[PDB]
Amino acid sequence: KKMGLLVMAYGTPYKEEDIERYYTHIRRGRKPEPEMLQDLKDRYEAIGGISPLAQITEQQAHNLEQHLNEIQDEITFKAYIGLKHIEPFIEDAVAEMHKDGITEAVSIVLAPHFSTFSVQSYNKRAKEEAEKLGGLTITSVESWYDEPKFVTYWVDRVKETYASMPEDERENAMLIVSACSLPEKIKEFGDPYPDQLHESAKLIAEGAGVSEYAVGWQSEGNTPDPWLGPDVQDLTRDLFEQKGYQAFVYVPVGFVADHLEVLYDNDYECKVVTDDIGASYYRPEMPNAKPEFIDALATVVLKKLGR
Ligand SMILES: Cc1c2[nH]c(c1CCC(=O)O)/C=c1\[nH]/c(c(C)c1CCC(=O)O)=C\c1[nH]c(c(S(=O)(=O)O)c1C)/C=c1\[nH]/c(c(S(=O)(=O)O)c1C)=C\2
Ligand SMILES: [Mg+2]
Repeated sequence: KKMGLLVMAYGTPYKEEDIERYYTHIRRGRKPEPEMLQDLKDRYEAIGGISPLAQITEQQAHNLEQHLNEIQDEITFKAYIGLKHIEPFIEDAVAEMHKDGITEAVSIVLAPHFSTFSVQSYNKRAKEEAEKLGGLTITSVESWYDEPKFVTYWVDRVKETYASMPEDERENAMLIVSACSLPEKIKEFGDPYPDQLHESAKLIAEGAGVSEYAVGWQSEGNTPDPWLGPDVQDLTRDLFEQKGYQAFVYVPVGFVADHLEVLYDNDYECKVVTDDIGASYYRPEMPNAKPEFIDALATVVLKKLGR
């Protein structure tokens, strides 16, 4: 049995040549002004370049198809990447599947929390393009933050981080678990996105044994509408002022890979804030394409299919 494996993600530019069109796409067609563009470029430079980041999704999708075809023998999976904000787009991935003769696919988004703006939008764009082309069906994973193998990944890293600490810090530490902020209007549709982030943080804090943790949001866009808050920078400060913590540990659980939203908005922006206040900054390794994470994903996909 052959099945397409449609792996979807937000996307990151493969080359600097694409930073401009990437950002224009995110800004819903509004082209960056030259100084904004330069600012962006400088950020990617500071984190060591854009090229490494794109490759991680490629390796994630490839490892997942491989481990999927390794662990069972009734389905042969073939992976297709479809990205929201850069080529190959979701629609081009479905088009390729159809060309290769695929009639049934399973899709998964590389974002463990369901939202209307992210997961649902991707799943719908995929299904609508399958329907336009005819004779291809897609069953879509909606959320997987609660998969135990995925909780275990983050719990072990948090445990290792607290274990590595000075004794002084362990007893005066704060866990901040976060994901990408979205327009506050999502709550008009009862979007469970904020609740699922709360549940993630609890699952991970409790598995790690952590009584003190908070949920924050990051990497918000600039629009006239309110976005989900508090932002991690304001939360880190409010927390250092209701209780004066000495170490802050950041688990960007909404992100699966090293990209700008982590390497910059956490390791720079939040680290600017901890350094200032002389609390310590910790941020454990992102899952990227480590075996333990890909196994969790394979399990999510098989569970979805009824195995
Ligand atoms: C400048 C701009 C941005 N975003 C928009 C504008 C122009 C509209 C206006 O402000 O009047 C527009 C939208 N972004 C949206 C939505 C639903 C709109 C309205 C579209 C319309 O005009 O109908 C959603 C949205 N946006 C972003 C995401 S997320 O990454 O998935 O979280 C999502 C779901 C991301 C961003 N949007 C941004 C920026 S940035 O300030 O960094 O340049 C970012 C990082 C900026
Ligand atoms: Mg920002």
